[PDB]
Amino acid sequence: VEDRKAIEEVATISANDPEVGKLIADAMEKVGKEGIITVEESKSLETELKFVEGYQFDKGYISPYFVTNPETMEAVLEDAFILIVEKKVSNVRELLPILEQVAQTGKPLLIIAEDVEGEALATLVVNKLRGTLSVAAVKAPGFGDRRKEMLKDIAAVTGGTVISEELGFKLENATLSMLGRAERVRITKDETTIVGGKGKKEDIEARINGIKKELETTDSEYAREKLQERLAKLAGGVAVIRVGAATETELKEKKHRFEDALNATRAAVEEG
Amino acid sequence: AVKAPGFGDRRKEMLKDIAAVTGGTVISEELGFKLENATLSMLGRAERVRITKDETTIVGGKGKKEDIEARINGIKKELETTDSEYAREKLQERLAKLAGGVAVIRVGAATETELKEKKHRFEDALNATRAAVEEGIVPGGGVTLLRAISAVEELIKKLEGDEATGAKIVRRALEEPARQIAENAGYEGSVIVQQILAETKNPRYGFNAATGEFVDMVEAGIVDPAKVTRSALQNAASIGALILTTEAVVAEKPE
Amino acid sequence: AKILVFDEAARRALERGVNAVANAVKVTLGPRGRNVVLEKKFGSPTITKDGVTVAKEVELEDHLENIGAQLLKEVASKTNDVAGDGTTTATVLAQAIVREGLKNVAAGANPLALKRGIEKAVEAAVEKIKALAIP
Amino acid sequence: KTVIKPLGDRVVVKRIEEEPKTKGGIVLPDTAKEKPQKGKVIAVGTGRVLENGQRVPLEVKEGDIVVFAKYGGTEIEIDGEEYVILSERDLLAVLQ
Amino acid sequence: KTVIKPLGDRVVVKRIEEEPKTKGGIVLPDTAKEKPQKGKVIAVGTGRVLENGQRVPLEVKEGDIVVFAKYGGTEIEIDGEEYVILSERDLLAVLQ
Ligand SMILES: Nc1ncnc2c1ncn2[C@@H]1O[C@H](COP(=O)(O)OP(=O)(O)O)[C@@H](O)[C@H]1O
Ligand SMILES: [Mg+2]
Repeated sequence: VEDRKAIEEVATISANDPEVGKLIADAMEKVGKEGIITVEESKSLETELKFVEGYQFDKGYISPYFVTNPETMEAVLEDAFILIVEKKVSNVRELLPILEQVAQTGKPLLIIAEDVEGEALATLVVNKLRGTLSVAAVKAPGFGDRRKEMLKDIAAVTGGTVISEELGFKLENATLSMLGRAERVRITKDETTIVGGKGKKEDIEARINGIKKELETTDSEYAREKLQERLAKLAGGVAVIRVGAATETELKEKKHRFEDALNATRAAVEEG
Repeated sequence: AVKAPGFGDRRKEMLKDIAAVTGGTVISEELGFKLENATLSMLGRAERVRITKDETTIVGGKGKKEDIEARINGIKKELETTDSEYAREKLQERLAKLAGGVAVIRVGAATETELKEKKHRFEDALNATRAAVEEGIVPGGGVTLLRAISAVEELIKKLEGDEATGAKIVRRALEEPARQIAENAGYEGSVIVQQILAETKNPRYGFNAATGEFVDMVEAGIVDPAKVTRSALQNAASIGALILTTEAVVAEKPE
Repeated sequence: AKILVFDEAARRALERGVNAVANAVKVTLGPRGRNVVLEKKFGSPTITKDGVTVAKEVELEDHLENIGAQLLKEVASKTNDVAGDGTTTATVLAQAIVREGLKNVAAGANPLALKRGIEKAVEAAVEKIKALAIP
Repeated sequence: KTVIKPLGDRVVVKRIEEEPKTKGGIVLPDTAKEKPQKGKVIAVGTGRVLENGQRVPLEVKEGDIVVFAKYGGTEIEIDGEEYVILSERDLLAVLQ
Repeated sequence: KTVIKPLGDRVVVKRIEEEPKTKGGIVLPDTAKEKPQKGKVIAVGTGRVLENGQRVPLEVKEGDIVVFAKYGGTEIEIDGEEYVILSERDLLAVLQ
């Protein structure tokens, strides 16, 4: 297989639909053969192909005050720093040091901790408001040991350090050097998009390469999709087809055809 | 003294609503405020306040106009992401309260059984209204779908084989609604449908199954939310076409 | 698990139920009315002259006929709720309306219109009740 | 108007609220900042009667800035104003 | 600009963080290493008023490296800096 056409064909056939073979080709093209395509359940009667930026996760700001945009109710943060605590954060003292180190650096701050409650939060809010420092506190990525594993992912990609007993760190003892950075950070009411991570090639090319190696030994439909969902975020080139239909029954099948079309494409690239 | 409005994180968000409406400030224990350190500067102000054994009304809130709007467009730019219809009804009464516009029809009836249906009719009426505002209004009594026929007709002229047959299927189907309406009224489905499809000067021409007279459906006030019509047909044709592709069925062997 | 009954088949069934209950009840109506004996699970039975009490004990074996028995029971109780008396009278009036009406439906009458007329008729009737009320 | 008269070594300090901001300019929430460990003495008292009856004067002058372990020492208000009755032990140092 | 004035034999030490590594080169995690028991005195105070009016000067000069039982002695910050107000008892030795 060596081009957009060859792929559009394979997919059009496997799905027995030109349209489906088109989107699969479009996406596949603008994400490279090593890319990642995903099939989701749109809400409109129409199916849509959409691309994603960087590492994102369905978790947004713990409080609106963090907004950077009024109308959008979002929070963009150019070249922000990224703190990454594994445990909860409600005790202010532990924070203050980094909060200053950064406040003085006059750069946006994204705090990704298991949670941010009490005066710890209050300080962030208040200071955000009084133009002291531009922050945004986003709850833990996942849930359970799963997030503890994703925090190392968010780490890897951004180039920071998991503030947990493992890595051997302690909140107060933070640094403007122990965390990650980006190029932007969009945070809506319920979703975060850490655009342009700084983390390094090797650290991710092994954080994602280790999630794949364990995946080959997971036959659980649940654990199967969870490790492929992680292996997703950990990439920029991410396409997403949101399949639409008038009825559940029709949708479930339409959706299925796309999935078959992909499997075909994959196999096509592999053996020809 | 009166207990906060809602529960969970909604009475918290509502307190803010109340704030922006009165202009005061929320003594948010997680924003970093102490009740002791409160000031008249951070108090809500209003023209009047009524408190009944179980109700609280805040009249003439002195709130800042931008605060209310920003409090409002926050619910709006958020509803466009809410699914569970129940959550969309919660994030609605807020935006209603905030827009000082909440109407309430209290349906009465002599019996539970009658009431339960009477009540239901209202609810349907509303859903209709809502849809009417969204996508528009079209002539009722199935008339609008009958007018769709000529379109399918034109399409057929451009179609061949079984595909054209397919189109024809829709063509016929389109008459069902009109027919059944008339039929249940005590009239001849085919007959009425013919007279309607006959006068092709004004598409608003239809049968008033209630009076038994052909009229201008729109002028007669017999209209339907274009949204429902489009939906009904798209849904019908979605499952319908699927069935025609059945060639096998795997069911449970009878008990 | 379901059964779909239409037209007269359906109405007759319902009507049977309605009458089943109504006729057990009407036996009490008025000063010369007599008592119904309701069997109780353990003790001696209940010997009443009360409409709703009897009506509530009636349960028919046939699904459709039972549905009718229920609808009539509702007439009885809702009346007991709103006034505490006159349950028998409401039952009778219901039976009457159901037969004379079901007849007209069989004759081809539009039930919707029949309803409107019944409603209007009742209004006029109620108004006259008030009109004759003495404090 | 009334005057406070501490006893055996007890001083009477009037706490000082910390600045609204910090050294970084970080406006702290009224939930984050705790009770100050500072205050000015408004009334020193008789010195402490040692074991040989010798009243050693309080090393603190009536009006200095004092540093004490904020946790100890009784607190009271008088004519619309609250102060803290600390002992010498509680007094850790003075700010010059 | 503010200066600390310790009292009854109280000194004012400024902790010293232990090296990043150990005598072997093992970089310890900042969760393993505890609060230093070391620091330099930045302000000695009046000695301790003995039983017969005699104020014994503190055996520590204003600027020595002291070894103390890290657990005791109040701690406070001033103008962006935290120190420890220890007594003479808490002072165990001095490093020369
Ligand atoms: N002596 C009487 N002569 C005529 N009607 C009577 C007499 N006594 C009672 N009634 C009437 O009998 C009717 C209903 O009686 P009752 O058995 O108590 O039924 P219900 O449960 O409907 O109240 C009423 O219309 C009442 O006025
Ligand atoms: Mg196939």
